[PDB]
Amino acid sequence: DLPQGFSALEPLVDLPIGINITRFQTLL
Amino acid sequence: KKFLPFQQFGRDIADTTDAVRDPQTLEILDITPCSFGGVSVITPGTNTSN
Ligand SMILES: *[C@@H]1O[C@H](CO)[C@@H](O)[C@H](O)[C@H]1NC(C)=O
Ligand SMILES: *[C@@H]1O[C@H](CO)[C@@H](O)[C@H](O)[C@H]1NC(C)=O
Ligand SMILES: *[C@@H]1O[C@H](CO)[C@@H](O)[C@H](O)[C@H]1NC(C)=O
Repeated sequence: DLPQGFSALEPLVDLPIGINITRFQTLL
Repeated sequence: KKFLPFQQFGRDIADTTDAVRDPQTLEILDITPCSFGGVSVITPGTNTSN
């Protein structure tokens, strides 16, 4: 149900942390 | 210019930097390159005048 339109995502945060990320999870 | 808070500088089509953020103040500066142009000499013939 994601609404149509246009948006531009802005950088806020930068992490030098070098984590190898081959997977991810959502915290509800 | 309406710089967004993340922008350290702005640039023209030539990749030349048009504007910058200052590292010691939260201000955004336009940069205009220095006035220049051809020096053209209008002369009669050296037979007739210097
Ligand atoms: C990240 O982990 C995967 C294993 O799941 C491995 O194959 C991959 O080479 C690792 N990448 C880096 C940059 O360490
Ligand atoms: C530069 O120095 C001024 C005066 O102490 C200070 O207010 C400003 O936050 C400093 N800028 C940076 C980027 O540290
Ligand atoms: C310059 O040209 C004129 C002809 O118009 C001539 O009479 C004169 O002697 C010339 N002067 C020099 C320095 O060549």
